[PDB]
Amino acid sequence: YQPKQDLLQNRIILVTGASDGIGREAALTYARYGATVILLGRNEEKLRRVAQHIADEQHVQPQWFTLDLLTCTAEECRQVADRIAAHYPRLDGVLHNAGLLGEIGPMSEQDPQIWQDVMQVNVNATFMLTQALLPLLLKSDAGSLVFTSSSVGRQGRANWGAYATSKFATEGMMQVLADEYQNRSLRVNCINPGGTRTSMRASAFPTEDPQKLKTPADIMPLYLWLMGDDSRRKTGMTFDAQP
Amino acid sequence: YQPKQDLLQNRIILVTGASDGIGREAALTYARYGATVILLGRNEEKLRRVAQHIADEQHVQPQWFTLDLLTCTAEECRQVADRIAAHYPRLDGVLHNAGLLGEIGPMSEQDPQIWQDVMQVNVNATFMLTQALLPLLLKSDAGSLVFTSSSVGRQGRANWGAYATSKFATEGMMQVLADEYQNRSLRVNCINPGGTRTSMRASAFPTEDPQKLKTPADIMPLYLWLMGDDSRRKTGMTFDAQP
Ligand SMILES: [Mg+2]
Ligand SMILES: [Mg+2]
Ligand SMILES: [Mg+2]
Ligand SMILES: [Mg+2]
Repeated sequence: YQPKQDLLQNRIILVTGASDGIGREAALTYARYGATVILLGRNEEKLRRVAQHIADEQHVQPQWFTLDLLTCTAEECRQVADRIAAHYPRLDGVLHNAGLLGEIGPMSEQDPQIWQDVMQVNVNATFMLTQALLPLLLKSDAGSLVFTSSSVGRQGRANWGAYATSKFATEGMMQVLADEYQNRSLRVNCINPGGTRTSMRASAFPTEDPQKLKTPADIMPLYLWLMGDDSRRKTGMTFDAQP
Repeated sequence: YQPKQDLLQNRIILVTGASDGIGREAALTYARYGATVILLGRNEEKLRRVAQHIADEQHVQPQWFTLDLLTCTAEECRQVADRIAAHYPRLDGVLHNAGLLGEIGPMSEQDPQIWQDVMQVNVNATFMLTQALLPLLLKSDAGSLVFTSSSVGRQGRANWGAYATSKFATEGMMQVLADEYQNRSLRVNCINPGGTRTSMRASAFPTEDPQKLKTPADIMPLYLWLMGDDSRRKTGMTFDAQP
């Protein structure tokens, strides 16, 4: 997939987990294809840095929001949606890249509190944030809501504990949303980045040589395709960046 | 499936949600096929009634435990496992029938608090209880751990919100567990009861005529098959009571 440089021109896209890794890559890449990108993350100064990088390249500084998905309330999610609604007439896209890995190890050992934290970030807060942004998404001529999945969201595997559970939940919640919007202007889908050179991947696989992995840059074609009009007939699906 | 009347003779099986509906049916039916049944539920007097019914038929009163999955802690789950361990040398089976439906309606409207409650009962507390009982399950010559799923745990559908999300999570968590135990003495699987004559079904489908549905009694063959040795080679699977 090699789209024109103005695929996303004027499309307003919110990118969560934007501080580093695949989230930062997608924010940069979406801005480079003409998007008006809105960044969301945990750390204010780390967001400022990504936004400044886009400003250095596009010459308009992206707006950012700090939101801690672990601790956020429904009302805090509504505050973000209210703040976006005050600056923009619509969202054309929402890419959820934020996620917590939690503990890798056997179910006999999984820490209950960490397990609850994984569910809270990956499922409940991602839901709460989504719900607050649905009205803005429906203002798009062709809105696109994307969740982050994993191969362990399709087939559970030993030691993947809360993470795998939360990615199965993410496929389910994506399928509910996609069915509810199916004949309307909003499409909803998941992306499995596959093994990619990130700190999360290295934490799970400390022996692996990350230099043998594709980078976040390498996997961008799929991320671009789901936000652009070439994917507009596709909803309810889960895609592998590296099949 | 028509097994001998002593299929489950002397097998010690914990049944959650045992106060009414499919949970109460399975507790009765397991006792009738020779099981030593342990009941778990919310209401003490409702449990006493089911246990008394089994005592009236088998002449030994089942032990019961009150546990509120909505509010229970890891330590409360460990207290149950400790109390079972003090009376019994093993668990031969654990059937999780407890579940919360939460709200049926569109994702734009799902109440966040109810959504969190559904996740807490159907996923996190069911996990916590499971983890606390794994050592007792491993003492069985052929232990069987069964989760309750739904057709909306395999394919998401409009208006199924937190419930569908939590049943996808339940398939994932069942697949992790099944992979971790695959070459050991514990098998792990899900059951989808299908549309059955219960208060949960009627709440979701108020127009439907429940008298046209199979009862919990009708769907028991599968519940019996998964606790008996005829299923001992099957793990990681999700079964429909009514295909
Ligand atoms: Mg390391
Ligand atoms: Mg267009
Ligand atoms: Mg009613
Ligand atoms: Mg036997």
